[PDB]
Amino acid sequence: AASGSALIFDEEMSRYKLLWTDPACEIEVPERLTVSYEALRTHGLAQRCKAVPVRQATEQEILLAHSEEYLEAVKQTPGMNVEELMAFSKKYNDVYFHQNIYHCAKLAAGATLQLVDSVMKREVRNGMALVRPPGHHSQRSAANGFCVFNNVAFAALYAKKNYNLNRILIVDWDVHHGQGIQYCFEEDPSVLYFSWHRYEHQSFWPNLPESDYSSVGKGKGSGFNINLPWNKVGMTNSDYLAAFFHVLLPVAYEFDPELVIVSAGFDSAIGDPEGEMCALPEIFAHLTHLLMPLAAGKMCVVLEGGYNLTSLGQSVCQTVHSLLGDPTPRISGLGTACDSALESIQNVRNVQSSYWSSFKHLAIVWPEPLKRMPASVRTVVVPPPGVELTLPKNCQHSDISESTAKEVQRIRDKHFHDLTDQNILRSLGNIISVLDRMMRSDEVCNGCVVVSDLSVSVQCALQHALTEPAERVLVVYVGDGELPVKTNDGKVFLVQICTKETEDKCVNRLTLCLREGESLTAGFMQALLGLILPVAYEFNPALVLGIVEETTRLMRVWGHMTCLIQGLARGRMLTLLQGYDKDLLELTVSALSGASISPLGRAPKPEDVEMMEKQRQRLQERWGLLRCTVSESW
Ligand SMILES: [N][C][C][C][N][C][C][C][C][C][B+]([O])([O])[O]
Ligand SMILES: [K+]
Ligand SMILES: [K+]
Ligand SMILES: [Zn+2]
Repeated sequence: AASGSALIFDEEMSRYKLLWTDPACEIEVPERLTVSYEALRTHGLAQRCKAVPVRQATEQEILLAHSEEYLEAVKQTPGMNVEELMAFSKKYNDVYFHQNIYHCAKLAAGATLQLVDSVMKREVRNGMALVRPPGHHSQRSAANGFCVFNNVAFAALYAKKNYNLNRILIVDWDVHHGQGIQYCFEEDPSVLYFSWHRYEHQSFWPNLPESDYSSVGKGKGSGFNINLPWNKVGMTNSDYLAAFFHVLLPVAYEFDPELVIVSAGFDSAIGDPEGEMCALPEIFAHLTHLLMPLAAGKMCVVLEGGYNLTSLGQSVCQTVHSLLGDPTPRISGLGTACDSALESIQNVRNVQSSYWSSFKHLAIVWPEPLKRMPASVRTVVVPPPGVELTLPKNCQHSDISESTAKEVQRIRDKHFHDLTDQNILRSLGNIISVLDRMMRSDEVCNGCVVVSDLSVSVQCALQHALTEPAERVLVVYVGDGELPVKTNDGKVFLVQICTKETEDKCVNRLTLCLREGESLTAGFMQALLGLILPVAYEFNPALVLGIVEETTRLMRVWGHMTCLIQGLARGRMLTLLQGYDKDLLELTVSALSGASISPLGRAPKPEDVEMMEKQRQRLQERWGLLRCTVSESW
């Protein structure tokens, strides 16, 4: 029922700045705020987001994560001259104070709480706050690393108290370690904290042993703190997505959070002087997109770092774009993570194996991003004739025109001479016309068509896709038969989920024979996050073809599959379901349209996880993004 996204911002938070020479804080400028908000307005994104006003965080809220002694000291900074602010700032590590910074710090915190209440009251689906100062270095009795009050720490504690939540996920993709957040929830198993960060074997600020992968949390909350230390600069999109597919997402989906909060620092993006990483601004479109199936989309993005003003504006727009549900950009050039990334991926999964099921079995210029825009109508639905269905506001039906109708006639005489059934012939007329509207017309994004004959339906859908043209087509098929899909020219990759064990010799095919049982859904999510998504992302298809046979435990997982796989091919996925299932049809259309996805809530069987790692053994040499260990030098 929730809909819309909140952009919380105020130009007042850009009215404090550094007043003395200090190279350790020159980069933290108020223009960070003004540049990103105007980039949002230039690209029409701010106008599409509900503008919730900012608040001052009350004293009682500040005390949720900070001591009275520290709050009292900061409260005295508006009365200091610059000499007294200099002396106050040198008592902390890499942070300056301003006559207005206490004022803005309360606003940055209140803005985060305004976002939390807007999302938890269902007044919006999600949102982002553009705050300054940052927060994730702030500690209970200390300002640290440009941070005065831990904004993200407030949101989790605030959401814990006023909405009695049991599970909150904090994802810190800033290039720095959010040690303030880790310290505050170290023993809290209700707030699962994840942060990747430039570590460089503890030689990069803040130079803490606790920033390493060793720190899994303390006491009752052990295994609820996950650090992924980057030990080399120049991390790429492949490293960031390997981090998601093989660490964060497996843990995040077993945790099943009731709310997601993102410490969104964009100093991890290309060209940032502080992070010195190499991920493109488009990567945050996918980091955002891959998280939105969690907690029914309840996601609050809070700004932290990001200092290259061009790199910063581009990354902000890519995040709000995916927040609004716009199609994701195709990511080209994906491959294996570097050896150093694979080394830290390896170590985190090993130490976390005591706590998380998906691991237990182990025991400077760049191009400007292409324009992103929602389709005129996102999803087109073709139910059987005479079946009227209630459809969301961005979903239509079908009206085959003369030229499309002649194409099915040409196809019939060539490959289907005996095909006389006029019901199949209408399905092929729709398949072509919606594919025509998805690929070339750009007015439609995706679509879903109910079919009668599976064999004929797949050929026309796939063959008409390749000549339109579609450089690559990923085919995801839930069924047991064989399909008219040739997988040798490197143009097609086939994912098959079946009930019969089968051997695969082609390295462009991935068959998963998952054991039938209660285990089915937990094992499917592991193969989705750890095998299907990494391969599909490296493949970079131009189109996704979903096929479901009539012979039903797909209901639980098919929604997240449809939502997550829409990160590929700019979200242009056409689904063919054999036979009419009102619930199944309404589920895919709901997921294809960009609606909220209902959550899941065990652990899989070793018979299945072994089948999956053998698939990984068989394919990771070709598809390096599958790798979760360092390759062995011969
Ligand atoms: N170029 C010199 C900066 C060095 N001082 C530490 C940076 C703290 C980072 C804060 B944040 O990016 O997490 O917001
Ligand atoms: K981080
Ligand atoms: K924790
Ligand atoms: Zn940072």
